[PDB]
Amino acid sequence: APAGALAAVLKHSSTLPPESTQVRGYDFNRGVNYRALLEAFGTTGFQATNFGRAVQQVNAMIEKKLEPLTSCTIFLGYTSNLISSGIRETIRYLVQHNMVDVLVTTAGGVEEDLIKCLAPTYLGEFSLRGKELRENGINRIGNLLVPNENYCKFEDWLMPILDQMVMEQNTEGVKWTPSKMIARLGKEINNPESVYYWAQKNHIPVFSPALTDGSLGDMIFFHSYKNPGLVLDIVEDLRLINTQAIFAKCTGMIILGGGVVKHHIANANLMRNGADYAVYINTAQEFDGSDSGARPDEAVSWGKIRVDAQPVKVYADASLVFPLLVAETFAQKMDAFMHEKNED
Amino acid sequence: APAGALAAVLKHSSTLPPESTQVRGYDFNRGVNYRALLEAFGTTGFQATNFGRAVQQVNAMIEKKLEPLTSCTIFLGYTSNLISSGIRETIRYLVQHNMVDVLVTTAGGVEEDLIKCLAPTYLGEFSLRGKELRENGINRIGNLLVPNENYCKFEDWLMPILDQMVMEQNTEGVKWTPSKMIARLGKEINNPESVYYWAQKNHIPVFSPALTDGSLGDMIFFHSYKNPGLVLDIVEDLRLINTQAIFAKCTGMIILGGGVVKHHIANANLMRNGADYAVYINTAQEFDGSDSGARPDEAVSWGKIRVDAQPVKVYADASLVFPLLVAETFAQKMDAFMHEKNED
Amino acid sequence: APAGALAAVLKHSSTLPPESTQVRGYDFNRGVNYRALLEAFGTTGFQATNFGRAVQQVNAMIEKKLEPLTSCTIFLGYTSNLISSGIRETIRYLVQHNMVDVLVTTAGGVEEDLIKCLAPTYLGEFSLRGKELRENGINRIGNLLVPNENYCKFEDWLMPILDQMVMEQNTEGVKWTPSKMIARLGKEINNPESVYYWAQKNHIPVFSPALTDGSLGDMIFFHSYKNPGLVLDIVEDLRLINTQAIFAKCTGMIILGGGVVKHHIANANLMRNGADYAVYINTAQEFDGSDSGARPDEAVSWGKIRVDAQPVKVYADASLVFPLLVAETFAQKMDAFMHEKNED
Amino acid sequence: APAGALAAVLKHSSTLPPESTQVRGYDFNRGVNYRALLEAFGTTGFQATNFGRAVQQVNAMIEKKLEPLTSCTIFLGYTSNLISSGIRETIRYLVQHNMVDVLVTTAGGVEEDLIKCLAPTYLGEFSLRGKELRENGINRIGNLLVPNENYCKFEDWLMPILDQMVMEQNTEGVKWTPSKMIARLGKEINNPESVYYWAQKNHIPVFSPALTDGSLGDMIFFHSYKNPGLVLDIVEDLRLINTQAIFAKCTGMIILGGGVVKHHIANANLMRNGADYAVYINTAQEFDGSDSGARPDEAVSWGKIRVDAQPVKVYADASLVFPLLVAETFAQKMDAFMHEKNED
Ligand SMILES: NC(=O)c1ccc[n+]([C@@H]2O[C@H](COP(=O)([O-])OP(=O)(O)OC[C@H]3O[C@@H](n4cnc5c(N)ncnc54)[C@H](O)[C@@H]3O)[C@@H](O)[C@H]2O)c1
Ligand SMILES: NC(=O)c1ccc[n+]([C@@H]2O[C@H](COP(=O)([O-])OP(=O)(O)OC[C@H]3O[C@@H](n4cnc5c(N)ncnc54)[C@H](O)[C@@H]3O)[C@@H](O)[C@H]2O)c1
Ligand SMILES: NC(=O)c1ccc[n+]([C@@H]2O[C@H](COP(=O)([O-])OP(=O)(O)OC[C@H]3O[C@@H](n4cnc5c(N)ncnc54)[C@H](O)[C@@H]3O)[C@@H](O)[C@H]2O)c1
Ligand SMILES: NC(=O)c1ccc[n+]([C@@H]2O[C@H](COP(=O)([O-])OP(=O)(O)OC[C@H]3O[C@@H](n4cnc5c(N)ncnc54)[C@H](O)[C@@H]3O)[C@@H](O)[C@H]2O)c1
Repeated sequence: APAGALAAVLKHSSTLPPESTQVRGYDFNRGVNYRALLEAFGTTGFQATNFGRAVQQVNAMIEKKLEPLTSCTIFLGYTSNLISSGIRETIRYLVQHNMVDVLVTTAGGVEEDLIKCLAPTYLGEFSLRGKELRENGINRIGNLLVPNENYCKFEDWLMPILDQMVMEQNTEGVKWTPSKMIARLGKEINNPESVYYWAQKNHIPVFSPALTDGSLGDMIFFHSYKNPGLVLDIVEDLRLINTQAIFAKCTGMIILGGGVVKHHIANANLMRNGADYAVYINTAQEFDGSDSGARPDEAVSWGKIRVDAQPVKVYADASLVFPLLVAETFAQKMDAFMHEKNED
Repeated sequence: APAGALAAVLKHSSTLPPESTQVRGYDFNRGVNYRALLEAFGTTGFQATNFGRAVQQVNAMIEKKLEPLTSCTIFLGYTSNLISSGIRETIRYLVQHNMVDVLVTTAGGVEEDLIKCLAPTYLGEFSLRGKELRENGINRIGNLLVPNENYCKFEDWLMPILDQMVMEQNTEGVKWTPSKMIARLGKEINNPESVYYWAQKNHIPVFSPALTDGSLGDMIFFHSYKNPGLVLDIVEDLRLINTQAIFAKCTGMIILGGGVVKHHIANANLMRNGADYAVYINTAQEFDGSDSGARPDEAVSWGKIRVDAQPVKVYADASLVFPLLVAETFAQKMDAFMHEKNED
Repeated sequence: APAGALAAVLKHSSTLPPESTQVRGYDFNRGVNYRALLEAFGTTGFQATNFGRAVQQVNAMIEKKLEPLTSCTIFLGYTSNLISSGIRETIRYLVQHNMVDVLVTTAGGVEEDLIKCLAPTYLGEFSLRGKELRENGINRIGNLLVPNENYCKFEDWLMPILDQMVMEQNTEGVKWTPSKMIARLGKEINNPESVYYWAQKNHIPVFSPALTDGSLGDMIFFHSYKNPGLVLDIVEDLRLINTQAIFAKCTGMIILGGGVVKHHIANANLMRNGADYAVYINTAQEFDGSDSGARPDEAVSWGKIRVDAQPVKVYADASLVFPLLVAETFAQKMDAFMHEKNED
Repeated sequence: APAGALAAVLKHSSTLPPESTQVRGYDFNRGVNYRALLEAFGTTGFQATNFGRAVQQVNAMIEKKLEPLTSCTIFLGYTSNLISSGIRETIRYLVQHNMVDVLVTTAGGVEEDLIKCLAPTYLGEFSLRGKELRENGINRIGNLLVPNENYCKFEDWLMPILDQMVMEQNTEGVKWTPSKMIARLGKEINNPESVYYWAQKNHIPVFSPALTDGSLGDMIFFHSYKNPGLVLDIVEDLRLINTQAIFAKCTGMIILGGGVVKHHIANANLMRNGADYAVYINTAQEFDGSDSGARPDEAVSWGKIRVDAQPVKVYADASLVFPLLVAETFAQKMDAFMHEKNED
């Protein structure tokens, strides 16, 4: 056998350092111990390991937070479609129990939470044809379906509130911004199944710079014809979110998906020289030079994440991962949260 | 041989209809005929075919447009990172020659165009480490590098303009919105290498609902301390873009990337019951239920694209595809555009 | 407000049919009921729903199978890297308990199972640099590390077996094929942590057409110098796998990843006019025209999946999903499997 | 304005080194200079830059090669679907002009080249439904269509050759392997539109370890019933490809797609301690720990690519990129290749 070929393939190696963790997956011969099965992800490799790490990093934020400012200001960001999904329940739970501090989502993430209190979203298929669906008035979101009548009901619900908002603006001197509007819609919906009803109740601000990009915008638009004048200033909202990071004793970022939501939270944290913790769960890739697909390490170069931080990105659809992440972090600490509220 | 196995594999088929196009790639034995090579993409299959179709659909918008309203209002949308890239040149060219009608980009897409007139962006590597880059003040965007001193120069340039903007607001009664601001920055830069200098010159509105999500926002934020009061209303901008679609004789959508940009243009077109043409070039996928990754057919179900339209999505990085698309469409019709301006 | 704009956005819709399932996510207010949490995935949307469906379809195969042929011949296919990961444990479990009938993996999927009995694989990072790793003799697989000394130990272990294999070929008249070789390596390893030790014990054939593409191949190659003559015929293996599908009373396909593995199983099932069940968990996409990324519906057009079947593809990294899928299917039916073996 | 916020955002940076290349895209004001437009990709950023680099690295292999061994042994690997596409023409061109040295493709990549000489492949749509297509006997490959009658014609063509192959094996003592078989099919087809007709003519070996995974396999399978005995040994083929790398004065790897093809070529090059050049064009991603999606740097850690080499991966669909890459490399050097053949 050729010497050079042998030497290249049979290259010797020393042993790995003692601290080295072995790849080992869950052993079903033990039966189904879910907690152990979930912890086993950490040593399974690839994204499972990243999920194992995410759990560890979210638990660090929490522990830190449990040490009105708190010991750690957690920013929760999520894309609109995630509110279209069942993750709406997951998010509402965190908000309901005051487990997070700031929320940021896109227009869809706001409106669809309120509309779900008016009518449901249904399961459909990615393959459903647009033409046939349009002829029936059915809007498709992935493999989900939103009957257009939901938006017609949304209008009936929203319009009178918009009458009042423009009224307050012009007589009571109210300066509306996306966050202020969202807090108002949340109080109006007055439904415990709503994320914004709880955010409003627990004084958790919700930022959404492009609140006009969706149904709410459609309604504001049509309403402006009979009632012009409504102003939504995004500048004051910039101030609000930014000072939230600046005056934080410590920060953690939990971001599902990318886009404006991901960037907005990271930019707020740049104001304090970087977030202390960061866990992302998104499907975007770096190859196209996009922000959405950028690895956390890129954020480090900008100063958005502390150089000493240990950000974690799980490359996966958050509809499958977020509830598992919550099961092993926030849901395990319920009693701990209640404790700080003097309820346990 | 088993009868059932044979029947299943050797299933007979009739011939395909006459109109059937054969898969055939460019034959280099002809030498390098670029135009023929590019047209050959249409019969190459996969995304090449989609590129072939995109060329056909963009040429349809144009031809239609060449029949102040025009015969076809073209909406050009692109993500921020694409302005970070060399596609800035491509986009400026279209805008400079009044080849498109409405532009929509995110905060980064605005600011980075102006900053590139102050200092350049450099080539780097995706692999460059955040820590080391941060210690040197270098911001990483994909495999591109933006020295932080660019932003320090941006501040020096921008601040005095912001002084004037708040001044005009409070004495001249100016109501600022993202589009109005962008048009002003474009006039101020006063540089032919700028996309917004030309947009401003050719009266092409630029919408960006979340203009606060970036450096401009950073600057507005800091500036608000010495000079509070600046208001950026996104509502009037909703009206402007929406009526652009509503009063269009016909519309075409050319969108690079996804996010707010993609959704905002499609929602404006919903106002007229759908765009007549739509060509997208983005890397997003549908599996996660995201808007960005949604196939054009999903837009059809919403009414954003006409049922009779023939939208085309090229799954590719637009930095590699957009200049080819422009070479075969807009760039081939230069004389035709000049003609309508009475210059040829 | 413009009539046409209103009509387009406020389009009425009838209600969805009664059979319509509402999107609803798990409610953590119930505490952490893992089983309920996992079932809730079905109504969460996007890939979670696809996971919910996958569970249903894998449970259908099983139930059917529990009605030497069995009532349903299950083909389990997986890529090499999945054996590098902790999914090696998951796969061994299924094989150990005779829960599946045919296995198909690539060269890496075979060799790395045996080597893990000689030395472990470690956790590393995707970011680890090739140069530095090579200078230390460490091979990188994703965020996993395989010290090259593992392969040096592999050689010491394998060589004497190869001496015997060529010997048997030439004196005992043995006709070697990948499956026969794999069964032999499995008996030789004689370790209960091995997938192939169990496959061999439970008479579960393992197909791997390109068994030469890896370390085993490296070793066969070097060994052929001192001992030429070894022949690995892939034709007889084609016959074996094909008749497995042809003479099956019913078939189900569980495929993790794509490539040869995915195609080989689907082609075997074409021999019986299609698989009755098919569940895939892979990250590939259709846009590039690849087999790996092809949706199950494409397989239907070929006759690889029955038109009446209900294939399910979960777009996700199987290291995170496969153990959950096993927890809710095979692991829930342990007693049922033991029953058919007259052990419960 | 908060001092800490200012300092974090307005962090100063020194200038980048002189050797720093500025991001600048093609300027269409110059008109359409295709060559310049293509070179401009190098400074456009993201994958365009990677394409610019790919061109540079493929031109380096060539130049080196132009200095029966040659000064650089180029391995060309491509997935099956790429032969289904128009890239079949591109590949045949390189092979026809003896521009590459070794080819490696999967079963589909072999058979579909031959079948295209019997009947064409057509353009279809990714959206075409499997059921309806199956009822008509039409096989779908991405947005391409292969009427099943093509395979029925394939059988008529192939069978008599298989009769002869088994005959030669048993009387003439021929030891068949995938490469030997492919060379024979190539001579039999006797058509200049065929990749394998030319490979056979120019003595360019074609490796395909899993040649049984497709139609050829289907035919071998059925044929084995009337004529059993055919043996396809993959071991000798391992030797052939491996020594090709071992005895090369220098090597370059051009790989389209991933899977067995990509790994097989890289493993052959490990035998000489690594390839000197490597250019990949594939859509796979690293997150799932797959080989296909592994960055070239991972190959460096294994010793498959020389530490001093400069591998390049273009993240894109090769149907759109490969013809451009060929236009700027091989096609520009036609006269140079003819020269070494004493024809110019
Ligand atoms: N339901 C909807 O999708 C909906 C409804 C109304 C309006 N809109 C508008 O669309 C625009 C764009 O939407 P967006 O900014 O929320 O993001 P998006 O939906 O466009 O997604 C941005 C990125 O987030 C990631 N992502 C999405 N879903 C994910 C998931 N399930 N798991 C992991 N990663 C995921 C993807 O990588 C994607 O590239 C917004 O302005 C929004 O208001 C969307
Ligand atoms: N240069 C930057 O990336 C930059 C700079 C400053 C601020 N920001 C902010 O980041 C936020 C998100 O950025 P965004 O909304 O512009 O989008 P994004 O960069 O987050 O990308 C959204 C989607 O567009 C697609 N995409 C991106 N590049 C593409 C390309 N090269 N070719 C084809 N498809 C492509 C991807 O699929 C991605 O999922 C914005 O609010 C923005 O202002 C970004
Ligand atoms: N550990 C290794 O990666 C390894 C080791 C030795 C040899 N090899 C060789 O590499 C060649 C290619 O490997 P392969 O055919 O096994 O496939 P691959 O690893 O190249 O992957 C093929 C496709 O499977 C999918 N996939 C991979 N991991 C997945 C996961 N974690 N979850 C969901 N989907 C996933 C991806 O979509 C990918 O496009 C083979 O011939 C093999 O023997 C690989
Ligand atoms: N036409 C076909 O697809 C076809 C036909 C018959 C048999 N098969 C069989 O399918 C099995 C798998 O096919 P394969 O190994 O050739 O690979 P594949 O088609 O499964 O693809 C493997 C990886 O290559 C990449 N890839 C594919 N097309 C690409 C492109 N257009 N541009 C850039 N990257 C691309 C993808 O990332 C994919 O993950 C093989 O054994 C093969 O014989 C395929």
